[PDB]
Amino acid sequence: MWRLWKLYDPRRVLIGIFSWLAVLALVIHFILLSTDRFNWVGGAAV
Amino acid sequence: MWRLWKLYDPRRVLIGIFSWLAVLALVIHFILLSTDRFNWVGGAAV
Amino acid sequence: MWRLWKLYDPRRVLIGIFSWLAVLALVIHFILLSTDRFNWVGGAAV
Amino acid sequence: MWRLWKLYDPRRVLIGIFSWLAVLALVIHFILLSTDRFNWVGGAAV
Amino acid sequence: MWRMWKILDYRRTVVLAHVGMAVLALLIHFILLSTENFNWLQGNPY
Amino acid sequence: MWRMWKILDYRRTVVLAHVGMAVLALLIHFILLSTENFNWLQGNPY
Amino acid sequence: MWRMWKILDYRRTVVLAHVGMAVLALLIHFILLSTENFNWLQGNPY
Amino acid sequence: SLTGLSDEEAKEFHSIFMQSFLIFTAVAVVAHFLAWAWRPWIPGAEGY
Amino acid sequence: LTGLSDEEAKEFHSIFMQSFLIFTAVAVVAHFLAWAWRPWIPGAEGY
Amino acid sequence: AMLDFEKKYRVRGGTLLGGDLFDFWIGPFYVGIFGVLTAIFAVLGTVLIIYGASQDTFNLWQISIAPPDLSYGLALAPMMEGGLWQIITVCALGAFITWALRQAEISKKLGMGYHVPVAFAVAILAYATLVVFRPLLMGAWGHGFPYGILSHLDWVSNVGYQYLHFHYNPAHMLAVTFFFTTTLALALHGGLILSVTNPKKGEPVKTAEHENTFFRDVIGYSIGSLGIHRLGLFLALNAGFWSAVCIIISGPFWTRGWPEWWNWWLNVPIWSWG
Amino acid sequence: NVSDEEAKEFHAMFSQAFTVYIGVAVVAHILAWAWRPWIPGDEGF
Amino acid sequence: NVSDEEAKEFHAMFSQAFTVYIGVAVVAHILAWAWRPWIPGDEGF
Amino acid sequence: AEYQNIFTRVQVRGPTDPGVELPAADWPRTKGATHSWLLGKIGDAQVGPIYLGTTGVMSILFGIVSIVIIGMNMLASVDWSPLEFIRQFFWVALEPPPPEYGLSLPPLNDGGWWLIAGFTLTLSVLLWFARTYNRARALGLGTHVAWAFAAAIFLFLAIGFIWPVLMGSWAKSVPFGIFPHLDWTTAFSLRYGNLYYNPFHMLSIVFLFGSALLFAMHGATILAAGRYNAEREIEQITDRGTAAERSALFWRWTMGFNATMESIHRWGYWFAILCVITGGIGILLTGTVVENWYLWGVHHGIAPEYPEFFTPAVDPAA
Amino acid sequence: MEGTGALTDYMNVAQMTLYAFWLFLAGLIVYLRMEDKREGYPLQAEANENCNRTPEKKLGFPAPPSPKVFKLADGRSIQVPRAEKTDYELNTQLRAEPTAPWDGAPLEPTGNPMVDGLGPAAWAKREDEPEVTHGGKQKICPLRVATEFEVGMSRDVARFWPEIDPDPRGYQVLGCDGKVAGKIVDIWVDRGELRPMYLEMDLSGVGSSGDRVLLPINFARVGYDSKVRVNAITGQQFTDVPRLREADRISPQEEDFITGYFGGGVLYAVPGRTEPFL
Ligand code: BCL
Ligand code: BCL
Ligand code: BCL
Ligand code: BCL
Ligand SMILES: CC[C@H]1c2cc3[nH]c4c(c3C)C(=O)[C@H](C(=O)OC)c4c3nc(cc4[nH]c(cc(n2)[C@@H]1C)c(C(C)=O)c4C)[C@@H](C)[C@@H]3CCC(=O)OC/C=C(/C)CCC[C@H](C)CCC[C@H](C)CCCC(C)C
Ligand SMILES: CC[C@H]1c2cc3[nH]c4c(c3C)C(=O)[C@H](C(=O)OC)c4c3nc(cc4[nH]c(cc(n2)[C@@H]1C)c(C(C)=O)c4C)[C@@H](C)[C@@H]3CCC(=O)OC/C=C(/C)CCC[C@H](C)CCC[C@H](C)CCCC(C)C
Ligand SMILES: COC(C)(C)C/C=C/C(C)=C/C=C/C(C)=C/C=C/C(C)=C/C=C\C=C(C)\C=C\C=C(C)\C=C\C=C(C)\C=C\CC(C)(C)OC
Ligand SMILES: [Fe+3]
Ligand SMILES: [Mg+2]
Repeated sequence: MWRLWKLYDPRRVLIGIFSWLAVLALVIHFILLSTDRFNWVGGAAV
Repeated sequence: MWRLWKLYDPRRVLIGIFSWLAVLALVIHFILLSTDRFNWVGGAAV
Repeated sequence: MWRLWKLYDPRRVLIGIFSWLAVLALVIHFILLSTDRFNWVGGAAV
Repeated sequence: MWRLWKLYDPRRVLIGIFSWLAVLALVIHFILLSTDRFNWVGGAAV
Repeated sequence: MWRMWKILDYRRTVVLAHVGMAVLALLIHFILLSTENFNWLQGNPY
Repeated sequence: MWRMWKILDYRRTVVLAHVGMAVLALLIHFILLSTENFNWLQGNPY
Repeated sequence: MWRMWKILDYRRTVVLAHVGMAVLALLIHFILLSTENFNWLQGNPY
Repeated sequence: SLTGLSDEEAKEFHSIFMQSFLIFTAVAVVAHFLAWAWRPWIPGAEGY
Repeated sequence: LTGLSDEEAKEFHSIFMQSFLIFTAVAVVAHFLAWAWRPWIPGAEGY
Repeated sequence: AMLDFEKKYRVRGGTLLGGDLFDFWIGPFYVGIFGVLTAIFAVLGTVLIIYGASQDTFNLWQISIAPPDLSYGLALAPMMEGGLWQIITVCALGAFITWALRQAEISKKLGMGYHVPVAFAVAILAYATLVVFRPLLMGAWGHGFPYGILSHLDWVSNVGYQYLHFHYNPAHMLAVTFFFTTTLALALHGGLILSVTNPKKGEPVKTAEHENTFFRDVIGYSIGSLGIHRLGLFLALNAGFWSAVCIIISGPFWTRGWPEWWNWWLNVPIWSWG
Repeated sequence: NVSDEEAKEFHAMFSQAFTVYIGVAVVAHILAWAWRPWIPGDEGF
Repeated sequence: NVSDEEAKEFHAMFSQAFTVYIGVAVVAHILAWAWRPWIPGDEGF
Repeated sequence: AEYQNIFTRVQVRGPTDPGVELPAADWPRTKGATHSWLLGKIGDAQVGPIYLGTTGVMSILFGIVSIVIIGMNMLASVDWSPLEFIRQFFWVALEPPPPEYGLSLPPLNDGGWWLIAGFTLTLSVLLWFARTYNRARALGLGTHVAWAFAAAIFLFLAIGFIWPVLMGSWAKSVPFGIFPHLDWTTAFSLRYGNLYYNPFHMLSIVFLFGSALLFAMHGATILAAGRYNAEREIEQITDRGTAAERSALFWRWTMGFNATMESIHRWGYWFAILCVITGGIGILLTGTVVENWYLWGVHHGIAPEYPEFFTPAVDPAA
Repeated sequence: MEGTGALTDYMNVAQMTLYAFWLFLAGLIVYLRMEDKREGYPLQAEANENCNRTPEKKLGFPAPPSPKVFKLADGRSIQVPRAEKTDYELNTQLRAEPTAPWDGAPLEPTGNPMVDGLGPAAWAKREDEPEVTHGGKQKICPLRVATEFEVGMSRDVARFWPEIDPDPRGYQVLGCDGKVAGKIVDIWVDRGELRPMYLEMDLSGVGSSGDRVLLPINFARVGYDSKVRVNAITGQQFTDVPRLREADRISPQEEDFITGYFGGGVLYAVPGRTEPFL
């Protein structure tokens, strides 16, 4: 599996992964904010 | 009048005349189909 | 009429003929569908 | 003031002036027509 | 009148005739389909 | 008036005359068809 | 005032004068036609 | 001649052209006589 | 003229007609079945 | 008469049909077989339009050849009840298709690519969308637009308002953007070429290095002399293509108000915020 | 340019067609007037 | 450039095709007229 | 199977181009220029450098203030919610003053922010015109691009500034928003009776459609003649090659007439600016000298008359 | 009709403003049409086109404007339309014969139209001095003399995904019939547009390995299989592609010679290309 880094550029993999993490974390955090139950700053009641 | 063909190519006048006759025949047949009196397939009465 | 093939490429004639049949067959089939009598899949009753 | 004609082409200036005079004369004539008092063809009464 | 094939290329005319006749035949068949008395598919009383 | 053809090319004038008269002849025939008293196909009372 | 033709090209001016006067004459005739007191075709009371 | 046709070929084309025009016009005249016999296309003072 | 000898053109004109005949033969049969199902030429009274 | 360099180009061949029979020029026009066809279709359609004008009015703006009623469906209508429109429509389609096929022959005769006929086919596709594809999908030829200078403007108005706000059509938004962008690109390209070849009086004609430098100075990017013609064709053809898309989805694929189509955006779970 | 003979030859060709065309046009207009005159009076047609 | 012999040969093929096409068209029109005449009378069909 | 000249296959990268040297009074260009493979497929691959002068920088400052004012008002309109800002992105706007204020200065939250945003945006485009004008002069080019831009500004100023001033109220001007300014476009046509009947709107469409038509023709012609190096249009203008000859002959044989390599750009230039010039004039005419464009069309005999299809409605209050 | 904008009982401001633009537009169309006539005018009306049987010059409407003067950077002034380009066109004797004597009949080439310059093979009369950039360098030049240029816009793309960033040096050249004409030995680049203009290739497949010839990049299909396919001409016809006067420079006239030759193959490369589908 370490042969991946001879085949793939580590920088473009990490930039690709970090971009995916940045977008995914933002989308999930935003999705929770849109829901009444999981909007932590809205302070809704279960 | 035979000297007209020393000025105009026979082929180009034949195309010109046949195109004019084709267009003219279609227009008149179509114009007759528009009028009720001469719409033979329409079969209007006099 | 065998001399007709000395004047035309047989491949191009077949392409033209076959393309004409394809358009003709589709139009006639779709015309019959539009009719309230020959629409076979529509369950028309005479 | 005659030195002006060495700075600018006499033909170019005259065309510019004549076009300016033509457009201005049309505008003023139509401005008068728009007004009720100065419309000569309309025959208004003051 | 074999002389007509000196002025006009015969094999080029044959292709033109077939394409042209196809359009005319389709046009007339479609005209009859639009008519009440000659729509053989609809079969209105004569 | 044969001196006209030393000034105007006879060959191009004839073509210009035929096309121009074709438009005019069609135009006048269509003008009559627009009227009530001169549409021979409609045959309105005169 | 014949020095006007050393500054202005006479041949160009005459053509432009005819076109320009055609435009002006058509405009003024049409202005009179749009009025009620000077439309000679309609013949309104003056 | 700016067509290539000689005088005799210009006359030959004219003879067939005039003959073809006359035969075309003759069929047209027969067609119009049959058309007129069916329904005349010139209205009277009171119309059709 | 397109490159084709008399032998080849005559050979093509035999397969072409047989292909045309077979195509038309099936089409005629298909029209026999279609007519037996519902005729498409109406009478004076219609359908 | 011919251009002083035209003689060496007027050669034989390159036709798709007709060949030597129609391969000639009448004045500047190349004829070909499709030129005869496009002339026959054009005159026939125009004369039929003029006849339709004679039966209604000769006012140039008020001439209108209207399609049949929706009650006729896909059937051919009587001549004075939309049948004339149907005949002119097939004549116009024939005229347009033969026009592009004629350009293909001219392209081949000059050794040029077929970009012009293909780009024109996009316009033909848009027209065929209006009078064939959309009427077919909706099931009646009466959905086509009437053949009139001012009457077809009323058709565009009413069809646009059938969806209560046509500005909210997503494909229409994209197509308008391409239309606005291509005339911006045309003004830039037309101006840039003129600016280089017609510089401030006295200065010499500038080079391609000035062209790249100018637009990199203004906006920081220059697309090049080849890129701009690719971009111009791209923007114009997408304007044509997305115009066809916006009208083809109006009624066959969307029957409600176009603003309501954006309700999917308003209900995205990421940014519902409620 | 063209010679006097060629100009006269063209005009002879032109005069043949002009006479026939104007002759048919004149006859056509006489028939047309005999059918329905196109100049209305003060009360119309 | 086309010679008389091949022009006659082209006309020979054209004449054969034309008469076969004419024959079917004439027969088709006879059948169509027998089915329904397309020339209306004073009162129609 | 032929190269369609749609994407560049083989690319060559030299050193980044500093550009034609400017007179020793302009600001230095930026030092950041790169090459993009993706942009080299379509055209020139170099991105940057960009010139930042006095007018360029000032235009950005006015433009940023305009965008900040518009953006902050948009964000405040959705209660500072970035989620609601994304959700309502096409619907939010900076609204013009209500009609009660006329042409006077309205309060900030009642059209004042709109007027400030409109003023600074106008200044930025005016300074950008001067920036485009100066860049052409600095390189010794003609100012055709600047004057084409000035024609665009004329419609921008006619729609947003000149026509509202003629009408006597800022309320008639257009809001800074995506869907709201489409609503203004439609409400403009509804208010003044079907802007389809405005002749200058018709003409503006002629040149808008004619611009796309011309660029489709010219873009395809140059790409079709790209075999003969047609895209090198400057050389083809000063030294007519076979590409210019074939391009001219292609359209002459097609439609009887043709342009030159230089003259087709004049056609495209004037079609683009006439679209925007006639558009501006038509907007100035409506409301000022024409109330209802349809009734004006009826007055001039251009409105078609339709036969009866339904029972016409009668106004109950008539 | 009352209200603001009224000019008469019928005329109003919006109507007169429209007619003002019609006058401006008509004048503009005349100006644009005159700009269209600065190349190729006056028209040459050959003898068969007129009843007077003598060549004539036709202006058309609107008539062509006065000649335009271009100031060039090197220090020259060229008047458009150029005298020598027109003089060359009206003095050369085409190796083609019209199929019919009347005007508008197409020309039938007598010799080899690809090398004689008929139709798609035609070339324009252009200057024989190779172009230079604004700096002063040679404008179009091969990579060997222009060492600042490397093949491939992105090193990473050309290295790891070379299919979409190809380096066609060393590839094989295939004609329209699959004949292997030769091998690309160099790429010519334009210093003004930074693009490959030509692919220099030896004729090893159909001639000598030392004979160099230029293949225009727009006539070359650079595939993904280390092949360059030329649908324009036959592989054997590469031997007649016009040669450079100088081995390292190409002039605008030479560019027309080369692109003209390959363009001649659109109609004349193989028998049947000049014939219709049916
Ligand atoms: C209520 C009205 C609605 C609206 C309703 C519609 C409707 C309905 C339609 C559009 C369509 C369009 N709208 Mg909208 N639209 C509105 C407002 C706008 C605004 C604006 C500023 O507000 C703009 C810029 C547009 C722009 C557009 C374009 C995206 C598109 C028109 C271009 C096109 O169709 O190309 C296509 C080009 C053609 C079809 C031309 C065809 C060319 C043919 C093949 C060649 C003809 C040759 C000719 C006969 C030759 C003549 C003879 C010679 C001259 C001698 N709309 C308003 C909000 N809009 C149209 C569309 O996209 O459909 C495709 C359409 O149908
Ligand atoms: C026998 C071989 C040929 C033939 C050989 C010749 C020869 C030889 C000659 C003619 C000439 C003529 N032929 Mg011929 N002609 C033939 C058979 C016919 C037939 C027929 C049905 O049989 C007809 C109707 C005609 C008709 C004509 C006329 C066009 C013309 C004679 C009138 C004239 O002198 O015009 C003169 C009038 C003008 C020149 C005015 C030009 C009109 C311009 C174009 C302005 C019109 C504008 C228009 C109204 C615009 C429309 C409105 C739009 C809305 C804008 N010919 C056959 C096919 N014919 C003669 C000719 O053409 O001379 C000039 C001539 O010499
Ligand atoms: C096995 C051999 C080949 C074959 C070998 C030949 C040979 C050889 C010949 C023909 C010819 C013909 N063949 Mg064949 N043909 C075959 C089998 C057929 C079949 C069949 C179903 O079996 C049919 C129906 C036909 C039909 C035809 C006709 C097109 C033509 C004979 C009439 C004629 O003289 O045209 C002449 C009539 C015209 C030229 C009139 C042209 C009409 C113009 C073009 C009208 C166009 C305007 C248009 C309608 C406008 C539309 C506007 C609308 C509003 C849209 N062939 C097979 C496929 N055929 C002959 C021919 O075409 O010679 C010219 C000929 O020599
Ligand atoms: C229901 C809608 C109405 C309609 C209502 C209007 C109204 C209102 C107008 C138009 C206008 C136009 N209409 Mg309309 N229009 C209709 C239907 C159509 C149809 C169609 C097929 O149906 C079409 C093709 C058109 C097309 C057109 C154009 C001809 C014209 C716009 C030209 C333009 O490019 O402006 C776009 C270009 C500009 C506005 C100039 C841009 C230049 C400025 C400087 C850009 C600055 C950018 C800035 C710095 C960016 C940063 C800013 C910040 C980020 C905020 N309309 C129907 C009838 N239409 C306009 C016109 O000219 O009227 C005659 C106009 O005002
Ligand atoms: C798709 C991108 C754009 C585009 C591209 C484009 N157009 C093109 C081309 C290209 C690449 C050509 O090569 C071709 C050309 O040769 O241009 C000079 C053309 C062309 N685009 C034209 C027009 C045109 N293009 C338009 C639009 C566009 N063209 C797009 C915006 C429009 C619009 C939007 O309205 C018009 C009117 C022509 C100038 C020309 C094609 C001309 C042609 O085919 O003429 C044939 C001969 C005739 C006289 C036509 C007769 C047709 C019928 C028999 C009668 C009329 C029927 C019609 C339905 C009437 C409608 C009237 C009402 C709508 C008022
Ligand atoms: C002939 C009329 C057509 C036309 C022409 C036209 N437009 C033009 C031009 C021309 C000739 C130009 O020369 C000019 C231009 O620059 O073109 C490239 C322009 C232009 N047309 C534009 C837009 C435009 N044109 C339009 C329309 C049209 N343009 C017509 C169709 C439209 C429409 C349809 O609405 C728009 C939106 C601009 C792209 C440009 C004018 C640019 C301008 O005015 O700039 C100043 C304005 C601002 C708002 C300033 C913006 C500042 C930035 C937001 C700064 C960003 C922050 C920071 C500095 C970035 C770096 C970040 C750091 C973190 C590093
Ligand atoms: C919170 O956001 C941040 C800060 C993070 C950044 C985000 C910014 C965003 C998202 C900005 C979004 C902007 C958008 C979407 C803008 C949309 C703009 C559109 C579509 C505009 C369209 C048309 C608008 C027009 C035509 C406006 C014209 C207005 C004019 C011409 C105004 C002129 C006003 C003048 C000249 C004022 C003069 C003032 C005087 C002194 C004369 O008054 C007394
Ligand atoms: Fe260009
Ligand atoms: Mg709003």
